[PDB]
Parts: sequence; C-alpha cells; structure tokens
Amino acid sequence: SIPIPQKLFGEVTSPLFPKPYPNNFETTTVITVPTGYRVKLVFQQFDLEPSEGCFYDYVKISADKKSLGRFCGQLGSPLGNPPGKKEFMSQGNKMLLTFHTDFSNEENGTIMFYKGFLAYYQAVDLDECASRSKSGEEDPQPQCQHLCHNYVGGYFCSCRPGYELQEDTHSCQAECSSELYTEASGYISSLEYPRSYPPDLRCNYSIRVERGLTLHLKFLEPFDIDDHQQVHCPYDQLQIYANGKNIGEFCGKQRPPDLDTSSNAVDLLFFTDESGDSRGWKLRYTTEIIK
Amino acid sequence: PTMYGEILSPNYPQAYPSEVEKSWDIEVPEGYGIHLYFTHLDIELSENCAYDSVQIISGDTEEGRLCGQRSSNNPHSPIVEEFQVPYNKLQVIFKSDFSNEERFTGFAAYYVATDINECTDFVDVPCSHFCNNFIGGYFCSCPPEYFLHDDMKNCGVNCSGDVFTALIGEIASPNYPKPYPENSRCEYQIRLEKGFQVVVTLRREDFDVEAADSAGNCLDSLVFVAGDRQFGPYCGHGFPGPLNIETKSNALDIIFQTDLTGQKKGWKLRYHGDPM
Ligand SMILES: *[C@@H]1O[C@H](CO)[C@@H](O[C@@H]2O[C@H](CO)[C@@H](O[C@@H]3O[C@H](CO[C@H]4O[C@H](CO)[C@@H](O)[C@H](O)[C@@H]4O)[C@@H](O)[C@H](O[C@H]4O[C@H](CO)[C@@H](O[C@@H]5O[C@H](CO)[C@H](O[C@@H]6O[C@H](CO)[C@@H](O)[C@H](O)[C@H]6NC(C)=O)[C@H](O)[C@H]5O)[C@H](O)[C@@H]4O)[C@@H]3O)[C@H](O)[C@H]2NC(C)=O)[C@H](O)[C@H]1NC(C)=O
Ligand SMILES: *[C@@H]1O[C@H](CO)[C@@H](O[C@@H]2O[C@H](CO)[C@@H](O[C@@H]3O[C@H](CO)[C@@H](O)[C@H](O)[C@@H]3O)[C@H](O)[C@H]2NC(C)=O)[C@H](O)[C@H]1NC(C)=O
Ligand SMILES: *[C@@H]1O[C@H](CO)[C@@H](O)[C@H](O)[C@H]1NC(C)=O
Ligand SMILES: [Ca+2]
Ligand SMILES: [Ca+2]
Ligand SMILES: [Ca+2]
Ligand SMILES: [Ca+2]
Ligand SMILES: [Ca+2]
Ligand SMILES: [Ca+2]
Ligand code: NA
Ligand code: NA
Ligand code: NA
Repeated sequence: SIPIPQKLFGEVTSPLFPKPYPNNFETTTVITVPTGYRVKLVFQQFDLEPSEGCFYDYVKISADKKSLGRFCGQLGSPLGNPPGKKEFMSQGNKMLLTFHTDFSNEENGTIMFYKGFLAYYQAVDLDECASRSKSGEEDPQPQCQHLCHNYVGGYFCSCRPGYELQEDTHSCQAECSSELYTEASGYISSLEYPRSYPPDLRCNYSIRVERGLTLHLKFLEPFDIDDHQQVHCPYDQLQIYANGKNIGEFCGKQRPPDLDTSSNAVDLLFFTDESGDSRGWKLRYTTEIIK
Repeated sequence: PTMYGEILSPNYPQAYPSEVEKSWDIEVPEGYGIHLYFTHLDIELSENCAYDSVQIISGDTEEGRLCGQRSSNNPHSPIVEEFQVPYNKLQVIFKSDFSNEERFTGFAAYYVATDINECTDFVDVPCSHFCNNFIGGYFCSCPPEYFLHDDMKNCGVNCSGDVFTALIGEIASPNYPKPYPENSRCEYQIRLEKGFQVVVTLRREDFDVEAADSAGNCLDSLVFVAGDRQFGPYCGHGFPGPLNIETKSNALDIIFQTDLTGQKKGWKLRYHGDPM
C-alpha cells in the first residue's frame, strides 16, 4: 500500500483489511527502499485459508532474485506454514510480495471468514565493507584497499597512517613529503619496512634538531635498494643532504657507513623507480653536544 | 551536526605540540547513537594517563581516558579501541603536557551515527503493548481491536461492543494499566469455529480488583461464562485461579462489574485456540 522510492518504513495490508478478502484474487506489491538499504518486514496478524503445501491460498514473498517464502494459514493453528512474526530481510533494495487466493475459501461445506494479514516493513542500512568481494569488481570499485567505513546510506574510505586518499576516494597514494623529525634520538624507515617500498616516490625526511647539536646516523640491516654495478643507483636513489649540501647518494645491498654530520639539520631524499623488488632501509639518528 | 566524522591529532601523523588542550564537540541529529572508534593510538605513556591523555566525555560523564602506544593486532580489522553510546552528542578533549620523552604520532579516530532501536536499546519501553522502531525514531502499535490513546503511547480497549474472531488475541480492562473506570458493566465476546476450543491464559500478577467483603462476596467481580460452564467470580489483588484455563467451548463471554468506588490497577489477558 506504500510503494515509493523515498520512504523509510511502511505498512502493507491484505486487500479490504480488516474486512475479509475476496476470492479469485492475486496481487503483487513490490517494496522499494532507496539505494544502499535492505528491507526488513514482519507480520502482526496473519489469517489465510490453510492448505497442506499452500495449494489454495498463499502469500509469496521473494527477495532480489530468490523466492524466500510462500506461507498460508492462521497465526496459531498447526495447520502448517504460518510466518507468525518471523523476520524477512532482503539483500538489495527491493522486496517482491504477492497475495493469491483461489475461488473457494469455504472448507467443509460451511461458510468461513478469513481476514488477511498486517505486514510492517522497515528500511535498514547495509554494511558495504562486510560484503568482501575481493576479486571480480571491474565495472564498479566498491571495496577499498586499506579501510572502508559502514555508515547509514553510504560509505566512505580512508588510508593507513602516512598515506593520502586520491580523487576516486577508493585507492591511496603515499604522502611522504613533509616527514618531520625534531626529537633527540629517533628511527627513520622507508614506508612499509621491511616490505617492498612503493614506486614513484619523492620523499623528504627532514631532521631539524635544536641548534648546538651534532647528528649521528646509524644504518640498519637489511638495506636493500635496486642498484646496478655499472652505474650506481639507476632506478632508485637515496640522496642525503646535510647542512644544506649533498653528502652521498646511496643504494644497494650492504648498508652505508655510520655517518657523523657536525650539523643540526639534515634531509634524506628518497627517489623510487616504478617497481618495488628490494626491501628498503632503516636508520637510528642520535644527537650529541658540542662546547 | 553530521552523520559521520574524523578526528585527528594536530599535525597528524607527525609529532604533536606540547602544552595543548584541544576539544571537539560531536553532534548527530535526534534519535541517533554514536560509535566512536580509534584506528591509531600512539600517545605518551603515563600511569593513569597522567602526562598526556585523550579524554571522552559524553555530556557530563567521562566515558574514557586513553594513552599509550598500541597498534591493531588483527590484520582483518584496524580498530584498536572503541566505544558505543546511546547519546546524540559527545565531547572529546585531548591534552598534552610540556614534554615528550619520544616522538608520538598522536591518534587517529572516527565516529559514525547509529540508529537507536528504542524498543530494545532502552530499559524503559515507551509503548504499552507493541513497539515499532525505525531509523530516527519509533511509534507504538496495539493488538487486535485496540485503540491508541491521544498520548500516542498507551493502548486501550473498549469496554463493550466488539466481536472477536481471531484464534489468538488479547483483551484488557479499559485504560490499562491505568485504573479501571467505576460503575461499569463490560461484556466481551469471543467467537471461534465450532471445531475449535478457546483456551485462556492470564498472568497471576496482572490482576488487581477491589477486594471482597468479610463474608467473601466480591464487591467488584469478573466472571467468565462458557455456555453452561462458568469460571468465577474472581476479585482481589492477584488472580486466584490457574494461569492456564481450558474452557472446552468455541464461544466465550467475559463480564466485568464495578461499583462507584474502590478501583484498582486492573487486569490483562490473552487467549489462543486448541482444536477439538
Ligand atoms: C626538504 O625539506 C627541507 C626542509 O628544511 C628543505 O630545506 C629548505 O630548502 C629551501 C631551499 O631549497 C629553503 O627554504 C626556503 O628558505 C628561504 C630562505 O632562504 C634564503 O637564503 C639564501 C641564502 O643565500 C638567501 O640568499 C635568499 O634570500 C633565500 O631566500 C625562505 O625565504 C623560504 O620561504 C619561507 O620560509 C620560511 C617559512 O615561512 C620563512 O622564514 C625564512 O626561512 C629561513 C629558513 O628557510 C630562515 O630560517 C630561520 O632562521 C632563524 C634565525 O633566527 C632560525 O631560528 C632558524 O634557522 C629558522 N627559523 C624559522 C622559524 O624558519 C628564516 O625563517 C627566513 O629567512 C620565509 O620568510 C618564507 O616565508 C623557504 O623557507 C631552506 O634553505 C631550507 N629550509 C627551510 C626551512 O625551508 C628542502 O628544500 C626540501 N627539499 C627540496 C628538494 O625542496
Ligand atoms: C468500542 O468499539 C468501537 C471501535 O470501532 C467503538 O466505536 C467508536 O465510535 C464510532 C463507531 O461508529 C467510530 O468512530 C466514530 O466514527 C464516526 C463515523 O462517522 C466518526 O464521525 C467519528 O470520528 C467517531 O470517532 C469508531 O468505531 C469508534 N471511535 C472511537 C473514537 O472510539 C464503540 O463505541 C465501542 N463499542 C463497541 C461495542 O464497538
Ligand atoms: C467437514 O468436517 C466435519 C467434521 O469432520 C464433517 O461433519 C462435515 O461433513 C465436513 N464437511 C463436508 C462438506 O463434508
Ligand atoms: Ca481462496
Ligand atoms: Ca552503509
Ligand atoms: Ca624499486
Ligand atoms: Ca607533550
Ligand atoms: Ca530508531
Ligand atoms: Ca470500584
Ligand atoms: Na621498505
Ligand atoms: Na600528531
Ligand atoms: Na484498568
């Protein structure tokens, strides 16, 4: 009785309800909630013509592409197949209902009066995240790489620490531009270490300590960057600026030597190629004092 | 005033400034609860979260106080700590002292508005008989041949004039659970098929009628007539008869007599059918 696209809940009654329903009648009413919503519904009253297997009269409720129920009879009699109060949720936003009644509702040569039913339906929000169709989403991209969020109606996504969400709001890039370090000691590592580092990066790991200190840089094992023995660092480069000037462009398999800067300001620039096979690098930076 | 939101520490995901106290006031529309969960937690560790802390206060009460370094253990979920509240407003107060021993990236959290299922989510149910929840509110419903009071909360039945045909149904005294009206004679009629039997159930505690005199005669009385058989008259505080009664009859007449004064809470009952 309330099929409309923009409607939260609603009531669906048998014809002429509460007055008993007429014979030779079959009507299909389809509930439609807006996009991104499931359809819940229950029955308060239920009084139909009973039949073993529901041959005479029935209510046929079907989901998106599957017939969920076909039930008939009265609320309490063991005559067979009453829903009573049971919940019937759909998957999509559409729920197809049908009410069928043949020519004879007067069993056993006497008159009988059957009211009908009272169906209530509410809308629900669906958890887009929990669907989890990891493979087979090429026409849409309804699932995100790091994390999604389930809220009413729609859904939005977000990235791991240190990553930015690009325009599609479905995938993430790395920010890795203003990575600042002002603490006394500290650890600096390539993003997702010791896993393969992302490609096509321009990282500026800036260390700026309080004036009057000298920096000590200690590289950790492993130290894996795509290198080449003919010309060093063709694909990936790890440049190091100290006190405004470059002090070495590193890449390879064995870790660079422990460095003493005599500076309070260093900048580690990280340039990547368009592939990640090597693992990365990690370093501890400490501070010492002067007179 | 949103259905969702993000809360990050200042200068995330870098180190946070010292000597700070930032507050956020979360607000969702009427009839929504709030689910506030933390995707990242890295704060200066102190006993009872003394030095640095993030504080969750709902209205006037402190819903939480968190600190320390913690990351998500489950690879299938990014959540580290979380809270669920039935309120439509929140306050979050993050405070940090003048010093940090190490570099602490702060925290990253998000909130989403959730519907309150007023029927189940609350201890007090604001409906006399039946409750209907919907996204953003609720409304009540009533059994067969019950009429809603203008308060839109409690249901009522008419004292006389209705014909019951349902196999299973409910009947109550007028204004229930409010006191019953005085000087009334209420006759209700239940009519099933000849082959069926009316079996009546009513709870012992849902019965409070003016007590009888010293001689044991009910001043106000309730009485069940099933053709020739008869159960009653019943009166007093508490139903004296059994809770499950089989009448062995398809037609039943319930009669309720009251005088001018000496009223009480009243009664409520519910009947179903059993074949013959
Ligand atoms: C990776 O990240 C690092 C982060 O440090 C980048 O290093 C920076 O490189 C760029 C150059 O590539 C450069 O930054 C700029 O610096 C100029 C000043 O440079 C002048 O120096 C030459 C020397 O001959 C002069 O000839 C020119 O006149 C140059 O202009 C700024 O004007 C730039 O614009 C803004 O910078 C800040 C932000 O508002 C403002 O303040 C200036 O910043 C500089 C530092 O850059 C000064 O430093 C301050 O000095 C006080 C002295 O009391 C000290 O407390 C402390 O050292 C500094 N304090 C503060 C609060 O900055 C002054 O502050 C002032 O001149 C500007 O007014 C303007 O709004 C731009 O900052 C610089 O060499 C470094 N460092 C910084 C911080 O920028 C690196 O470039 C990145 N990698 C890549 C590839 O880009
Ligand atoms: C209790 O049961 C019925 C409930 O159906 C009571 O009837 C009350 O009065 C009339 C009956 O015709 C109905 O509402 C009235 O309808 C007229 C139709 O023109 C309309 O103008 C008014 O708005 C008026 O409300 C309705 O059935 C019901 N109304 C109310 C407010 O209770 C009946 O009085 C009781 N007893 C019996 C034995 O039914
Ligand atoms: C229906 O059932 C009753 C009881 O079994 C029986 O007496 C009656 O004859 C039946 N109706 C018809 C039309 O036979
Ligand atoms: Ca029929
Ligand atoms: Ca959703
Ligand atoms: Ca590479
Ligand atoms: Ca601090
Ligand atoms: Ca609600
Ligand atoms: Ca009385
Ligand atoms: Na790495
Ligand atoms: Na921060
Ligand atoms: Na009462």
